[PDB]
This record gives sequence, structure tokens and C-alpha cells, in this order.
Amino acid sequence: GEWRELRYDSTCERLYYGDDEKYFRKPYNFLKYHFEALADTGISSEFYDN
Amino acid sequence: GVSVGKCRGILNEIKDRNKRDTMVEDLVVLVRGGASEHITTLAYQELPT
Repeated sequence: GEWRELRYDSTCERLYYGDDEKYFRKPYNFLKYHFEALADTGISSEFYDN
Repeated sequence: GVSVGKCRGILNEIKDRNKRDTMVEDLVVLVRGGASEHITTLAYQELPT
């Protein structure tokens, strides 16, 4: 999932994605890596005036 | 001749005023799905648009 930074080619005017070296070998001791993505930004603001 | 005058005066006044007001606002976001830099820029907690 992290092989998505950037990749460009000026000679052929080819702009493509992170296809180079995109594979992660799982080290028997690991059941599964289960790539996923979730980003939850929670802001709790309570302004009180007395 | 007999003459005697009596005068008595008293004043009282009190004024009081009090005011209190508060206002609280919150905003929470929830995003699920996206690993590239797109979701990273979208994960900015700082304008829900």
C-alpha cells in the first residue's frame, strides 16, 4: 500500500503510478497483513464563557 | 417664647445587574477508505469541504 509515492517519465511524457517494486513478502510467523486504510479525525471543541 | 424644629432625612438606593452567556460548537469527521496521499490530504482536521 505504500508503493504509491510518485513516478514520472519525461522522455515519453508518461506519468504513471507506483508500479515499480510493489510487493511485500510476509515473514510463517505472520498469519496475514490485511492491508487497509482508515483515517478518522475527531475534533472535540467545547467553548464555555461565564 | 418656645420654639423647636425637628428634621429627619434618610436616603437608600441599590442597583444591581448581572449577565452571563456561553456558546459551544464542535465538529467531528469520519473518513474510511483511502491510503494514497489523497486521503492523507483529506485527513486534515482543519472547513468540511
